[PDB]
Amino acid sequence: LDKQIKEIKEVIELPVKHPELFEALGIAQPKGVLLYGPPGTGKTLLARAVAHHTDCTFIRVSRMVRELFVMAREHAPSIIFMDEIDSRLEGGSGGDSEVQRTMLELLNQLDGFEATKNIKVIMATNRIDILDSALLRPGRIDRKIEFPPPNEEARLDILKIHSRKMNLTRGINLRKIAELMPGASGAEVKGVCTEAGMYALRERRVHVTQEDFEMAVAKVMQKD
Amino acid sequence: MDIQKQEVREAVELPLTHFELYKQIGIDPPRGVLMYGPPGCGKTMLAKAVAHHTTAAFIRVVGSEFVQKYLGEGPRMVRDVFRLAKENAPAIIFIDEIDAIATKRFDAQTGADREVQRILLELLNQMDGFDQNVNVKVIMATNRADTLDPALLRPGRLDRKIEFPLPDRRQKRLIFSTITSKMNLSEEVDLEDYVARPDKISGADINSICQESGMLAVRENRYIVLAKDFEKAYKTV
Amino acid sequence: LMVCNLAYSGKLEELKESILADKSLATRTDQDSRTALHWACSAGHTEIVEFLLQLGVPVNDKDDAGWSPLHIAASAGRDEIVKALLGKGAQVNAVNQNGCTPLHYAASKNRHEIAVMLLEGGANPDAKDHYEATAMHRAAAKGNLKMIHILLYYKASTNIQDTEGNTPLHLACDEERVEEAKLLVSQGASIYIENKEEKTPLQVAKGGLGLILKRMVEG
Repeated sequence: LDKQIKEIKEVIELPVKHPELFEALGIAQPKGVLLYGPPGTGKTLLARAVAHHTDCTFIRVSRMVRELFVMAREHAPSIIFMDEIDSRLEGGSGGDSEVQRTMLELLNQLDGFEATKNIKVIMATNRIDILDSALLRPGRIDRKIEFPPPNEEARLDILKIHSRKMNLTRGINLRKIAELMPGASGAEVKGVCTEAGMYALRERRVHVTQEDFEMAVAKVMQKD
Repeated sequence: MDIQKQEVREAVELPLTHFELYKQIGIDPPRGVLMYGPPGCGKTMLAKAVAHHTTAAFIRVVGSEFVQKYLGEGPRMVRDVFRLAKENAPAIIFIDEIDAIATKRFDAQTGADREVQRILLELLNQMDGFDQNVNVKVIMATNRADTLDPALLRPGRLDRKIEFPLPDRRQKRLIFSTITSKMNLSEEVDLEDYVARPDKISGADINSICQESGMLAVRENRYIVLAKDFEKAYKTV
Repeated sequence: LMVCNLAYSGKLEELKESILADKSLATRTDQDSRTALHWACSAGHTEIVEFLLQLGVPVNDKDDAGWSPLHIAASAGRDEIVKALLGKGAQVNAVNQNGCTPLHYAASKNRHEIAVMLLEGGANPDAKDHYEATAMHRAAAKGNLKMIHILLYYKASTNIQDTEGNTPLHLACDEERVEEAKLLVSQGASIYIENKEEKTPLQVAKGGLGLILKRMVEG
């Protein structure tokens, strides 16, 4: 995910080294960013990893939708990410329109007036509310970063990060085993590893070979 | 079948018979197993089979075990069970019917249920803190998935969601064989209309229905049970 | 009664001396409308039913529900008892409590000889019960391939609509029987009939088995 972190450095890595001179920087920093696509890798590992490099608090959403907004009002400097909401008018669109009003007043506070510096959040949307939320957000003040499925170059490094945590043989080729993991997104590789450790357990071996990873490839390709 | 017995088998009993392997076999928290399906009886023969395949302690606590006037008895009971579990032996906690104790609430008329669901949040964070070397298993079974709290269904906590099919053909064959194996074997007794009819009219406790059929076949005028007390036992209960 | 123990336990000389001493005991029944023929056929004794049928006991003696002894001999798996009851002229299409026939219960035990003797005497191959289900639904519901095959030796139908609208192919695919589905389809099964749930036999089969079902239909 080198392209995703390279494109997110300006979004999350920007308030890291210079949190105080935002009043001096008059380049109109964007208020939030959205990442649409299969939430394989980038919903928790990216936000908690780059936010773990920021060394700041990480508040999550996880009617009961207003007390967390008051807590977000108290602890304003943080990284808030939508995780539970990412799943004709009617009463259900009025109750949902209460949260639409919550994000409209998040654009009225964030875009209204900067109370405290370092207010940067990340959106998450993958359903019809892409055309509805995008119908209500005509790209006026919003960072548009496209979230593509992880390519092969995004599979070698996510395979390394998701391979260092467990055992690995010294005679495996990451090129072919990375090119032989198709499907939805980067969570499929996590399906190969997490669904391969059970075969390493069943086989009763100290390490994992490339043939076991190929078996997990066949498993995830039969589950897709 | 064998899907549920295999998934609970290798996902449940294989990690149970291994100590401190969690951070060496590809660390994951598949500690929560959730079952579903109102029409299937369940929760009895699976718990018996677990209690026979393994020889350890078992904490059978139906969800309504802490519904009392004392709101503070909850954390004392589940905390004593937690400490005796982590200290004595890796037991298995059977939490049943989470629908009545896993429902959202906004008003304060039912403040007892909100207080015990805040206890459920307390142990919901304790299980997050107990991710390192916890000596207990937490299985779960529910019959309603509409009003469940989103915190339980969040990944990492309940990573096992098994389902029950409406036709329990293999469970009917095993539940009739397990009762006819001890009872007198009649060559007239058929199992095809009694494996095809419960496909339409499905129900629970079929073994208890066979026991009631034996209680109707204890008249001593009929030496072995037959279809009369089978279909009669069906139409009665 | 006492003749229930005599015919149940297989007392030869006690039952012979009991009938020769009191001929009324043969016609006497218990409180469940079950004569000695039902106990000696449920027990599988040959000589006792040869003596009772030798004296000329009515073969169509039905109980309170309607269970004829031919269902007991058919489900009993004893070929000789079927030879005796069919020799005396038993009703091959006797109606029991649930409207079934001895073909369903002879098919339940996977007895080929009983099925050949019953169907040879003039039994209906497409005999439907109260639920409009034939022997192929149950034999396919357990996995009796050769029973369905010997049912196809008499030119039986393979598209009997069940009480829910399920053909024998629906129950064969629901039982996860590949060879049985390929044989029924290869012998004239219909894949276009739908049940009350509006589900085709292709959708009922899991793992992409409908593609090879229709592949064998067109091939």
